[PDB]
Amino acid sequence: PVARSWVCRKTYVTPRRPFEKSRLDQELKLIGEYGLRNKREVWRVKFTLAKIRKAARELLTLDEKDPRRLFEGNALLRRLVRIGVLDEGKMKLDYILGLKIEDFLERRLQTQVFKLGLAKSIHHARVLIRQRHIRVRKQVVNIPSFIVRLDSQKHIDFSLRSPYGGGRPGRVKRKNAKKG
Amino acid sequence: ARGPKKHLKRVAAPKHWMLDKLTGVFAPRPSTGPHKLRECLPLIIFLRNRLKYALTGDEVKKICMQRFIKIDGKVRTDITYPAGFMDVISIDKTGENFRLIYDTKGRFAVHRITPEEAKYKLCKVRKIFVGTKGIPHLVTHDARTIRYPDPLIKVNDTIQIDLETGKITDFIKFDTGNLCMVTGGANLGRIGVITNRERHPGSFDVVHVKDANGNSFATRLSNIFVIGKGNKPWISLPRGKGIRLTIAEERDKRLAAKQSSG
Amino acid sequence: DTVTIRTRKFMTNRLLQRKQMVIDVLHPGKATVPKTEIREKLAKMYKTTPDVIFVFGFRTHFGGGKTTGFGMIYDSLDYAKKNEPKHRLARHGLYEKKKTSRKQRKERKNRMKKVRGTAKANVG
RNA sequence: UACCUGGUUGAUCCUGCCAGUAGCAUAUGCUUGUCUCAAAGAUUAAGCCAUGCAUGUCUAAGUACGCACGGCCGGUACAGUGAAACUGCGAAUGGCUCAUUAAAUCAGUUAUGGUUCCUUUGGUCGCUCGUACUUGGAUAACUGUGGUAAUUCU
RNA sequence: UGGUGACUCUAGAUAACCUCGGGCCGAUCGCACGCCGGCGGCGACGACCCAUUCGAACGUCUGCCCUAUCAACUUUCGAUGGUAGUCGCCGUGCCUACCAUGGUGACCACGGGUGACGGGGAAUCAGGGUUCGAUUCCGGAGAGGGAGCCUGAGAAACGGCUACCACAUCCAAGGAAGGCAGCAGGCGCGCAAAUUACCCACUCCCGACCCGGGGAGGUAGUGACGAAAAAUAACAAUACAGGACUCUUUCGAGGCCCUGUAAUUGGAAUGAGUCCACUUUAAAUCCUUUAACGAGGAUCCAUUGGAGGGCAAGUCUGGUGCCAGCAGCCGCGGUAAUUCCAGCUCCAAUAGCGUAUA
RNA sequence: CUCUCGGCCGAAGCGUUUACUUUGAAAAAA
Ligand SMILES: [Mg+2]
Repeated sequence: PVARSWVCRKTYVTPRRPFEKSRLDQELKLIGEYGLRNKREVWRVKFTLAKIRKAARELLTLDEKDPRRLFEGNALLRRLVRIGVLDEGKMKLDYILGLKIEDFLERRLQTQVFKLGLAKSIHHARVLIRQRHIRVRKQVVNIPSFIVRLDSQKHIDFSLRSPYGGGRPGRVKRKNAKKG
Repeated sequence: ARGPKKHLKRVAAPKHWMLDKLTGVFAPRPSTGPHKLRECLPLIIFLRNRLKYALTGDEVKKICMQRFIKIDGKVRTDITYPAGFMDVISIDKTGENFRLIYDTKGRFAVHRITPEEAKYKLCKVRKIFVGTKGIPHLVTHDARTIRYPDPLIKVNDTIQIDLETGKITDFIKFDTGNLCMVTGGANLGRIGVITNRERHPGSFDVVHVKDANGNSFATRLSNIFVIGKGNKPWISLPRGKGIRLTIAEERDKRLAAKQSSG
Repeated sequence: DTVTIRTRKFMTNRLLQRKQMVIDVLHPGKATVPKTEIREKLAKMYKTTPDVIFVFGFRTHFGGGKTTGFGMIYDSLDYAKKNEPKHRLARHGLYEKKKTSRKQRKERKNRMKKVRGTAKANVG
């Protein structure tokens, strides 16, 4: 007997066919376009979308005025609107099945800091975030997979203690300044 | 097991205690007392977990051994004492009085009362018999033995007890049209008026209760506690007033609150 | 002078003769500030002497300009000595532990079981 | 994601299996920078165990003639702290393991109007028409004499 | 009198009884001190009984894997029932005496097997289903194997006792003492599993107890069981293999946008490490926070399997010559081997990836 | 679906008995 918790999950599922040529080209295109590290980072978002589509398909088989359909349908739709994947004027349970992986991949902090002009590429954004140069609402974040909530889009800035903001220069400029 | 048990595991503790998983392996096992193990709130989980007057279980002992807490007029220094439904907790140092009343979600509420309301409590009637030399005897839900009661008081009624003397001041019979609270089952914490009672001899009776908003439910007769005569309760009620909100209504009532803030 | 102290969730514990609160300390470009330094800024904040102020459990947030901890202010040093944990009094220098070991005491305990009478005392 | 592919023939269409494919649990091989949580002598041997520890306990309130103590006051029965010992309570909880066990155990549901129950809480505790302003004998701790190679022996 | 669905219930009355191995009816203790020699206020410890709480113990209805190369089973020695009693806390063939001949079974009794503790649950999964559950929660059982007891409210107790069976310890040979399926640790067995560490600070439990104790429990150590996040580089200027895109029909201009040998230049940014200090904590360690040092290219160097098909990716070059070996399957290898042994190149997942087995 | 009672309704009998369907309360936490 211990005061410990053993609850955990796996966040991805592997594909059934390991060497499907059409799927290998489709997934590398996403990796290259959004600057991902490995195929496991595509199967994670794809798993999350697969679980969202499965809840919607189960709610869509209930009565249109089923009390559980109107409670957990509104919650799912509101959750999808909040992060910016679904539109404000499309809060219908049939528009969830029209969602794509690219919608979910566009809300990553890595994509957003690049699309806001902080970084010169999608690979510069990765290192900028991992090197503690970016903050969201006074909090320093160094997780590139941080999903940006809609009313956080305006509060992504350079960190207050970084050479790219008002901070001191890094070790290299300091060392070369004393070189002469 | 070769004898009675003295421990309680945290996952096996009553859910309405609201104990978290990762604080410890054990939970306070209530002492033997007037209330059941699964229908009581020990003094430690009330002084530490609800009121936050203490941060650890050692501080609850330091408050208790200073003789500050009175349960229905008597000082209890046991920190796992089984307080329960309708009890009055008095802290004279801070001038606080509380009554243990279920809320609509089925959990004991932090219901503060006035010093005047702390002078009495309402007790259900469990047993009536006749003892030696023909003396009538009561037994209540609080394990109180009260002799020489009125002959009109029967089982399933409610009496009012003055905590200073322990004597009956008034009573309410069980009949249709009387207010009641549910003290168990799936309707625990709900308040409504009795409308019907269907009798099943050799088995459990069933009582039908209707809310103020028009919602009707049913319970077993052992889970009914008559509060007041008619629509008027005899004790002060918690914030929810016994009405169970649906999850959609609760969501709308919560969302409306944050829009008001600004 | 850039270190700032704020308190929240304040309540007076008349049952334990103290005030208790949560402390947020802001220190944008510094390390986690010492508890002795925090104790002085609460003495001025609450107009008392820092002998009756006990602070513990300070955690710094990621990135780092804010630390959150807990604080207690007692009415008197006597009440502090009565109610405070004896490990939190030793930090202030008001309690000395015994310099033995569980193994030492336990082995000594089991040797006295073999001896009977006052001769228990003369056992090493 | 409600999925198949290779192999019998000169070639064809089938039956049918073999092999491939994905998870999941044990072991194992090679490799291994950061950080959070986290199983761990079950499988076979419920086989065998050196050593240490895992169960004790005093409040104002059962019994203090240990000067063992610094110190009162000296006719004060007992100022106080207090080892030891008598008395009371606990040790029937917890921890471990899965050998036995096939309507047995166990799960949902019922009954005790067919039994017991330390403790907690409440009642009861001049209800009986018959030395008391205090009753009797011991025995521990302690002192002293010992026995045995040896024990928490006596 | 009162109550149940229902008493042979509770309460009442009468005649007696009342166990010496005996039934209750207080010869106990502390604190404050007082009112008119008497009266006294707060508690503590004990008391037959009643009720209550924690239960426990017996019963009610339904439900379990394989097996007929197990079809009849039980009844002398209680099997089904009746009557009266013994014993038991009590209801009962629980046991005894006297009676009766019953009771179960293809709707699978009786017997055997189980790598069988049972559930809550776990893996897989279109829908149905299949397999697992020794394992931290609930219930059961046991303390080397049988058996029997004392104390106590509670035990057929084993960190209690008494025997027998099997092992085994000290000895002056007379005797005495044993029980890790508790925490560490050792041996053995194996394909198969960690420290003879620190603490009662947390969660709780026990006691005469606000103070004492707790290998329960907590904290560190070992730990690629398994799960989550996430480094191993980024940018600019050059000049091309160059590429698209605009104009010049064409030569060409390209500053508009792009990829790479870049053994071409260039400073900018950062941990991983070393390491003041604070913070954490019972005391520490770790994470978080912060000074100082800390990055150019054989480095601060990513691995594991493959390249005929299934199945993504070389009939490249060198060696061997039905040998050595590969190969889950088809198959490769007999002097020009797309398959072996290597170099180069290529591709799959990636701090992970092969193999065996259920 | 109805005979007696308490101030046009309820308390009490079933309608042959079920299977089925809907509802209710009772169903440890993890
Ligand atoms: Mg191919």
